[PDB]
Amino acid sequence: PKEPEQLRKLFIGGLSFETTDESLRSHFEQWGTLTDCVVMRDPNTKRSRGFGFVTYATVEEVDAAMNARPHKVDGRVVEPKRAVHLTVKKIFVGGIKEDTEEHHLRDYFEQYGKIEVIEIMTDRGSGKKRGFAFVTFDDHDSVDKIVIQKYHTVNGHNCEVRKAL
Ligand SMILES: Cn1cc(C(N)=O)c(C(F)F)n1
Repeated sequence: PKEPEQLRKLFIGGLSFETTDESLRSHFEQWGTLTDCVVMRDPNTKRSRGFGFVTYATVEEVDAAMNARPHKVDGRVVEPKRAVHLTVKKIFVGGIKEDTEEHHLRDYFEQYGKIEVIEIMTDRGSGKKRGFAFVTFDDHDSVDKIVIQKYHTVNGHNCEVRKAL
């Protein structure tokens, strides 16, 4: 069956006020089938609110659109984000215990995005591993993909992953 619609939507901020449902659709249809595409407008003036949303038929199409950023739509670089926004580039990874190392976290998380920092947390007094880590990516979409998954398995551990700061 189909992925939930919420996970197939992209909120597009920073639109040109000249962008229309039709021009937004013509642009974003390059990366997949769009089941919905709307520019938000003022109810009285019909002047654009400068943002809108598109709904793809599949999550893989959302991924393709995000991987094709930056998007210049009607002459303006826009800001697409997956639907709920707390936009951050860093995650907390908990439940990794004492045997999880940098390469375990890198080999898994590098498939969500480009990693800039991996910080495996150690005890200030003893140096022993505390069983959690932070991963910083170059871009927020990695984190957005990560936190919507129900499960993360790293080094055989069932991990708790959340947005950090
Ligand atoms: C400066 N900066 C870059 C990003 C990004 N590419 O994802 C963010 C975050 F807020 F979305 N901040």
